[PDB]
Amino acid sequence: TYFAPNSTGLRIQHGFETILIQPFGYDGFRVRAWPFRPPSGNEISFIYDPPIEGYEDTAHGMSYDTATTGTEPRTLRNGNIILRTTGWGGTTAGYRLSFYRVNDDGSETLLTNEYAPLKSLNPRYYYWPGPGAEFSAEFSFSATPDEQIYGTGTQQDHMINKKGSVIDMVNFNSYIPTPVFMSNKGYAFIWNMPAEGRMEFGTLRTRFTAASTTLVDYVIVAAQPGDYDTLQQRISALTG
Amino acid sequence: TYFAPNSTGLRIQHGFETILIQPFGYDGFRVRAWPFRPPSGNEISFIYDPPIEGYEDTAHGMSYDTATTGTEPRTLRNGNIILRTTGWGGTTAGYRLSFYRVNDDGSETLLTNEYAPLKSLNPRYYYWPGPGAEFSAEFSFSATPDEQIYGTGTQQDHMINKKGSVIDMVNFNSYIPTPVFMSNKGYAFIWNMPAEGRMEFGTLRTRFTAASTTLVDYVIVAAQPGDYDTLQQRISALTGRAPAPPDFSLGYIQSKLRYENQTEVELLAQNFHDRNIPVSMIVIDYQSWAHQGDWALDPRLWPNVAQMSARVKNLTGAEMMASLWPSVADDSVNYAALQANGLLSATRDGPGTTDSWNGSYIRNYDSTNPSARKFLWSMLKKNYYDKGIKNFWIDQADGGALGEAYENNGQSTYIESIPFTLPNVNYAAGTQLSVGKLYPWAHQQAIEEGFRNATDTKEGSACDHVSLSRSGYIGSQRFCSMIWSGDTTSVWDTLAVQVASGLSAAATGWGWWTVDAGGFEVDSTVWWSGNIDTPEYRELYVRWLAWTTFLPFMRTHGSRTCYFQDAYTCANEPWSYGASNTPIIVSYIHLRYQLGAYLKSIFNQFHLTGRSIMRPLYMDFEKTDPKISQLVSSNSNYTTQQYMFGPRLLVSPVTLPNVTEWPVYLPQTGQNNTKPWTYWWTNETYAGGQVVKVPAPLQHIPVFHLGSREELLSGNVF
Ligand SMILES: *[C@@H]1O[C@H](CO)[C@@H](O[C@@H]2O[C@H](CO)[C@@H](O[C@@H]3O[C@H](CO[C@H]4O[C@H](CO[C@H]5O[C@H](CO)[C@@H](O)[C@H](O)[C@@H]5O[C@H]5O[C@H](CO)[C@@H](O)[C@H](O)[C@@H]5O)[C@@H](O)[C@H](O[C@H]5O[C@H](CO)[C@@H](O)[C@H](O)[C@@H]5O)[C@@H]4O)[C@@H](O)[C@H](O[C@H]4O[C@H](CO)[C@@H](O)[C@H](O)[C@@H]4O[C@H]4O[C@H](CO)[C@@H](O)[C@H](O)[C@@H]4O[C@H]4O[C@H](CO)[C@@H](O)[C@H](O)[C@@H]4O)[C@@H]3O)[C@H](O)[C@H]2NC(C)=O)[C@H](O)[C@H]1NC(C)=O
Ligand SMILES: *[C@@H]1O[C@H](CO)[C@@H](O[C@@H]2O[C@H](CO)[C@@H](O[C@@H]3O[C@H](CO[C@H]4O[C@H](CO[C@H]5O[C@H](CO)[C@@H](O)[C@H](O)[C@@H]5O[C@H]5O[C@H](CO)[C@@H](O)[C@H](O)[C@@H]5O)[C@@H](O)[C@H](O[C@H]5O[C@H](CO)[C@@H](O)[C@H](O)[C@@H]5O)[C@@H]4O)[C@@H](O)[C@H](O[C@H]4O[C@H](CO)[C@@H](O)[C@H](O)[C@@H]4O[C@H]4O[C@H](CO)[C@@H](O)[C@H](O)[C@@H]4O[C@H]4O[C@H](CO)[C@@H](O)[C@H](O)[C@@H]4O)[C@@H]3O)[C@H](O)[C@H]2NC(C)=O)[C@H](O)[C@H]1NC(C)=O
Ligand SMILES: *[C@@H]1O[C@H](CO)[C@@H](O[C@@H]2O[C@H](CO)[C@@H](O[C@@H]3O[C@H](CO[C@H]4O[C@H](CO[C@H]5O[C@H](CO)[C@@H](O)[C@H](O)[C@@H]5O)[C@@H](O)[C@H](O[C@H]5O[C@H](CO)[C@@H](O)[C@H](O)[C@@H]5O)[C@@H]4O)[C@@H](O)[C@H](O[C@H]4O[C@H](CO)[C@@H](O)[C@H](O)[C@@H]4O[C@H]4O[C@H](CO)[C@@H](O)[C@H](O)[C@@H]4O[C@H]4O[C@H](CO)[C@@H](O)[C@H](O)[C@@H]4O)[C@@H]3O)[C@H](O)[C@H]2NC(C)=O)[C@H](O)[C@H]1NC(C)=O
Ligand SMILES: *[C@@H]1O[C@H](CO)[C@@H](O[C@@H]2O[C@H](CO)[C@@H](O[C@@H]3O[C@H](CO[C@H]4O[C@H](CO)[C@@H](O)[C@H](O)[C@@H]4O)[C@@H](O)[C@H](O[C@H]4O[C@H](CO)[C@@H](O)[C@H](O)[C@@H]4O[C@H]4O[C@H](CO)[C@@H](O)[C@H](O)[C@@H]4O)[C@@H]3O)[C@H](O)[C@H]2NC(C)=O)[C@H](O)[C@H]1NC(C)=O
Ligand SMILES: OC[C@H]1O[C@@H](O[C@H]2[C@@H](OC[C@H]3O[C@@H](O[C@H]4[C@H](O)[C@@H](O)[C@H](O)O[C@@H]4CO)[C@H](O)[C@@H](O)[C@@H]3O[C@@H]3O[C@H](CO)[C@@H](O)[C@H](O)[C@H]3O)OC[C@@H](O)[C@@H]2O)[C@H](O)[C@@H](O)[C@H]1O
Ligand SMILES: OC[C@H]1O[C@@H](O[C@H]2[C@H](O)[C@@H](O)[C@H](O[C@H]3[C@H](O)[C@@H](O)[C@H](O)O[C@@H]3CO)O[C@@H]2CO[C@H]2OC[C@@H](O)[C@H](O)[C@H]2O)[C@H](O)[C@@H](O)[C@@H]1O
Ligand SMILES: *[C@@H]1O[C@H](CO)[C@@H](O)[C@H](O)[C@H]1NC(C)=O
Ligand SMILES: *[C@@H]1O[C@H](CO)[C@@H](O)[C@H](O)[C@H]1NC(C)=O
Ligand SMILES: *[C@@H]1O[C@H](CO)[C@@H](O)[C@H](O)[C@H]1NC(C)=O
Ligand SMILES: *[C@@H]1O[C@H](CO)[C@@H](O)[C@H](O)[C@H]1NC(C)=O
Ligand SMILES: *[C@@H]1O[C@H](CO)[C@@H](O)[C@H](O)[C@H]1NC(C)=O
Ligand SMILES: O[C@@H]1[C@@H](O)[C@@H](O)OC[C@H]1O
Repeated sequence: TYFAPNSTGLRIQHGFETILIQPFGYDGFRVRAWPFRPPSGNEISFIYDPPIEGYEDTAHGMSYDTATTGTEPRTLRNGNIILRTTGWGGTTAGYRLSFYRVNDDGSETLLTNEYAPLKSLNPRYYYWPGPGAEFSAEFSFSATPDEQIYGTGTQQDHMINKKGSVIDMVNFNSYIPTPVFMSNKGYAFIWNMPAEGRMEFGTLRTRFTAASTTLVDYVIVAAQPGDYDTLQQRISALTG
Repeated sequence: TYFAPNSTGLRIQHGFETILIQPFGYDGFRVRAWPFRPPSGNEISFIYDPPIEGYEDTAHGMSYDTATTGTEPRTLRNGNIILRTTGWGGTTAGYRLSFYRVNDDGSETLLTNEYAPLKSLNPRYYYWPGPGAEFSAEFSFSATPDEQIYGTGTQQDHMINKKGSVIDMVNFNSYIPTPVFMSNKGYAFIWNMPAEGRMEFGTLRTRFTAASTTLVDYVIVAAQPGDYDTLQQRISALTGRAPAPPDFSLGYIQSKLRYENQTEVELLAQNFHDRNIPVSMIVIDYQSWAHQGDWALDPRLWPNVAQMSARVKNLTGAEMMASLWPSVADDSVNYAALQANGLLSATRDGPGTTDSWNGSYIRNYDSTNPSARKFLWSMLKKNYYDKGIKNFWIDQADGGALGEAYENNGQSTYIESIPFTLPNVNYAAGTQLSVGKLYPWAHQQAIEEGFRNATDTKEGSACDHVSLSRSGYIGSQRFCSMIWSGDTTSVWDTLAVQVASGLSAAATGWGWWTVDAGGFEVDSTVWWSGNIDTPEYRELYVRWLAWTTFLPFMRTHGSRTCYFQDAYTCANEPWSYGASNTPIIVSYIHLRYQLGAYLKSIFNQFHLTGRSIMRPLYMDFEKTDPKISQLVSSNSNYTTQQYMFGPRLLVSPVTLPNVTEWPVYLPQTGQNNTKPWTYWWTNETYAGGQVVKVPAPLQHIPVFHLGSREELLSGNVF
């Protein structure tokens, strides 16, 4: 009785950047974005395709069902997670991402969306520091002051709630920063990137950065609140 | 009886860098090298695998037979070229490359090796400027002081020997640097790289650089000395064999800046018809659109273009050509769609504008984006091809900026002279520094794909239509596309320098080359420059127009000035240069059509073997005439301003005013007991190996011919 998806993925052409959102595993979406040049195909990934456990029969790859330029809003549902493409500001469009969970009582809860209030930097920011095509990436997502962040690897901070902390993604003795975290809102998030960077768990914005990359890749999975054993069931099905 | 190779390739592991050397085509080796990270496989290559013609049955790919760390020397032979891996200094190893040719007499000759004397930088130098893995590359090869370099693309330098010159690989108006050259030592070299960089043809070292890349790739091919026709046969087999041109394109091409509305074009065809003067193609220049990026004629001045093209073909039978620029402005009807679908290049920060023109800042469309190439053809086929204009003038597509070596085009010369840095823009295939040299090549490809799609024809087969391009790159000869020398000044010195540019293009592999008859721009320091009403420029134009008769394509064009005007711009028609000059101009138009069999025959041999159409003197008389070797090294006027147009004609334009005698050097052919050179206008025969002063009135261009005239007019010359 699983709410299987009706689309293999959505590919948005937003100017020079392409965003490929695909249903991935149970109650999960996989988002990939790149400016100008398509993925080489030799990028390093830490997630399984298809997931170790999920609704799928075969791997997704780059497959998608619908292509748009993001002029109009769209909606895609997989399991209990729903994606809603929207505009920025008062506009009605479909180049901004937002993720909801369908609760047991029929209502919906906003897990997170791309941090794009009226006056703010682009939630998918690209910057070219070198003469080549490799770029640095800064992706921003909304957050609430009451949110709680669990995981993010190991660190001697004497805290299990990582909210309000910045975690640099550079390894050294006793410090293994890993961008895999659970939120008490009922969702988990995987920044599937091997590049060094930064984890910002701010009061109103969650931001991940990549020092140098050719492709941004993350996965978001939803679960009913308080049910952390399912979140870990989904994370392990994605990463091992 | 070809000396086939015994190994599919050698892969050397020299520290963190991998070098893959493979036999490639006849008498050729292909070398690829990369540090740390293996090739993505999506690098841009301009050579064919397998070569169009060679010993191979299938493509090589990354295949190799032997793997080593280069501790010991090895040897590999393919055809008459031999590779010998050696050490550096007195060491005995196998991580340095050296290339020899096996001569006919059994001996060997060193073509070149990696420049690695005892004290020197690494001949394969890598440098990482950014935080990522992309690197800059500097590859150095040995050279001798006596060496001669031919090719390297086009440039207004008045030289065919490029030795001692540095050639920057950045495109702008009249400057198409292309790293394909022949050496008089008997070898050719292709730097198969789309990145911007540098060509150093120094006294003792040849060096190529790449600003940003993930893989170095070059090909070296050997040939017996003096045998340049084989070198061009190998280069064309590696980078492309030209198609056969449509017969109409070999005629008289009328153009100017500019025919402004439809009725002016229709009266032009009426004039050719009423005067019974033949014309094969009528060209419409730029600024004929409503907005930059509309890619359609402005209906306010071209109301019914299907009727215009049909009327032109009804009066003269001529085809039509229209101009398009790669720039897109915000006022364009296509601007929103081009922006939304990511079909525009952009500077990597700021608004994204790449240059300016027509009082607006613009963005160039992305010719490297396949979707953008389709978008642009959908416009050209809708508004031109399906309306009788089936030939296209792809102007100002050098890449990066809008066709010039300065930014802020169209503005004051003071502002243009301010050293604003040329833009390292974002493309779909890379950046300007990493893949920029691809832009004009992919722009030609956009129309080639459209031409071949409409006619259901394969690339390389006979062309139905052509395109006129001002830039290109390695293997551009594979397209139904002709290159012209760009914006030149209408003075005497310019006419002399254009010859050497076309001869350098021939050594690069480009046969479809031409100029603007009479120059393009007015020289402000020469009062009569470009004035069709002054006798001074009338003399220059008739000399220039006569030369275009003996070029791969005869086309007149320019931005003239005048004392009397009856149109949007000053005229450039065969009857616009004085009553006394009209019969002179029309005679060369008729002579051009009389040479049709000769033209179609020599264009066919260029299609089969890469047989150069306009030929520098070293290709036919280096084996014979001993004095030609030095006349090329010194860049004498006898070799930079004379050439063989086909196998039988020897042409030498008059590049000075007020001249009735012209000194032409007739090369030696190998038979001292004969007089093989026949002057065209007097039918007098001369012996080879001397300079002769022939009668050169204003109506006669100095031209000699081998064999009988009636045979060369028949076409049976091969
Ligand atoms: C004391 O201090 C306190 C702070 O410490 C302070 O609290 C702050 O108060 C303000 C106002 O009270 C709060 O601001 C609001 O925040 C809301 C939540 O925002 C987030 O989530 C939404 C998505 O929300 C949808 O789904 C959830 C869950 O399912 C629902 O609960 C929601 O109702 C909503 O549902 C709709 O849309 C869904 C999807 O389409 C549908 O499924 C569903 O059916 C509903 O139609 C995100 O969009 C937000 O993202 C935005 O901001 C983030 C981060 O900044 C950006 O990253 C992102 O890009 C976006 O910009 C966000 O994540 C907002 O929903 C709420 O928005 C309303 O008002 C603002 C003006 O302030 C409007 O601009 C906005 O359009 C919203 O207006 C509509 O609804 C209002 C009333 O509800 C109507 O009056 C109005 O007409 C309009 O109607 C629209 O929808 C109607 C629904 O039917 C429809 O009828 C109409 O026709 C029309 O379309 C607002 O921003 C803020 O969060 C508090 N902060 C904190 C920390 O608590 C407090 O006020 C102080 N007290 C005092 C006395 O001073
Ligand atoms: C006036 O001013 C003039 C300048 O304006 C000035 O002229 C300069 O003079 C000097 C000396 O006269 C010249 O220097 C020489 O250059 C030679 C050519 O160098 C290039 O090519 C070689 C490869 O050459 C091979 O193949 C060709 C063609 O097939 C043959 O002709 C060669 O003989 C040679 O063949 C051998 O090896 C082949 C492959 O294995 C075999 O197939 C073949 O059978 C042969 O065995 C390249 O290697 C060179 O590359 C090097 O330098 C470049 C550029 O700098 C680097 O990029 C690269 O990394 C290399 O470092 C180069 O491209 C050289 O061959 C010659 O070398 C000899 O002497 C030097 C010392 O100076 C030794 O270090 C070197 O090892 C050589 O020595 C051997 O041979 C000599 C005599 O021939 C012996 O005495 C010695 O024992 C040694 O013997 C070796 O081989 C013997 C062969 O049998 C063997 O018997 C022995 O057992 C032993 O193994 C030298 O460098 C220079 O070019 C002139 N410059 C100009 C512009 O002309 C002039 O002198 C001035 N006059 C006066 C009076 O002052
Ligand atoms: C950036 O680039 C853009 C383009 O890429 C640049 O834009 C262009 O600039 C060029 C010139 O710089 C312009 O050419 C001029 O265009 C005008 C306008 O022509 C049009 O509009 C006319 C009238 O329109 C009005 O009425 C109509 C009624 O329907 C109405 O709809 C409309 O709303 C408006 O109210 C039309 O009549 C005219 O159409 C006619 O001709 C067409 C041609 O074949 C034909 O199709 C039509 O059937 C119709 O017959 C057209 O749509 C032209 O007027 C102008 O031409 C004059 O000047 C040029 C020299 O520039 C000259 O060669 C011409 O002969 C002509 O000259 C007459 O008037 C002169 C007075 O100025 C006079 O001196 C001349 O003698 C001549 O007049 C008289 O005598 C002669 C002979 O004795 C006789 O032939 C005449 O009939 C007359 O009796 C140019 O073509 C482009 O239009 C313009 N393009 C765009 C899109 O804007 C831009 O400048 C650049 N910007 C920057 C910053 O660099
Ligand atoms: C679409 O395209 C067509 C074709 O180009 C175009 O038609 C033509 O426009 C041009 C330019 O506007 C016209 O040329 C002008 O005609 C006028 C008047 O010509 C008449 O009278 C003469 C007398 O002999 C007849 O021969 C002729 O047939 C006409 O009936 C001329 O006055 C114009 O010339 C002058 O100015 C020029 C500079 O712009 C000077 O170089 C030239 O010397 C002329 O100037 C001086 O002349 C006199 C000196 O003695 C004196 O009057 C002044 O000092 C003056 O400065 C020019 O020749 C041409 O006739 C049009 N042709 C046709 C068939 O109509 C359309 O207009 C165009 N449509 C568009 C753009 O919408
Ligand atoms: O560049 C804008 C700037 O031009 C100033 O002109 C200077 C410039 O001329 C180049 C220009 O010549 C046109 O022909 C002119 C000729 O220059 C004049 O001498 C003559 O009297 O008139 C003719 C035609 O009216 C050509 O038609 C133009 O193509 C050429 O311009 C170049 O245009 C190409 C594209 O077509 C573009 O890519 C180049 O960037 C551009 O330079 O240079 C020579 C100087 O002597 C001139 O002064 C002008 O004064 C100024 O107002 C401004 O318009
Ligand atoms: O020769 C050296 C000197 O030449 C100057 O040019 C002269 C020409 O020598 C002369 O042929 C020319 O003749 C024009 C005549 O002006 C015109 O009325 C007629 O219709 O056409 C004739 C041939 O085309 O005059 C020019 C002068 O040109 C201009 O600049 C000077 C100014 O005084 C005049 O009014 C202008 O026309 C060169 O100018 C000068 O640089 C040379 O050193
Ligand atoms: C799939 O379902 C979504 C609702 O979540 C709907 O918006 C979309 O149109 C549907 N697509 C198809 C092909 O049924
Ligand atoms: C191939 O021939 C070369 C000589 O050029 C020799 O060095 C090599 O050992 C040969 N390899 C094989 C497999 O015969
Ligand atoms: C072209 O059509 C015209 C009628 O407009 C006719 O008089 C003429 O004979 C035709 N010529 C050709 C070559 O078809
Ligand atoms: C050429 O491309 C068109 C689409 O633009 C396609 O329909 C057609 O099959 C292709 N081939 C030919 C011969 O038209
Ligand atoms: C030269 O010979 C050709 C024929 O080959 C002839 O047409 C021409 O008139 C001759 N020129 C003379 C006699 O000056
Ligand atoms: O041929 C010219 C071209 O080189 C450029 O200047 O655009 C205008 C054309 O007339």
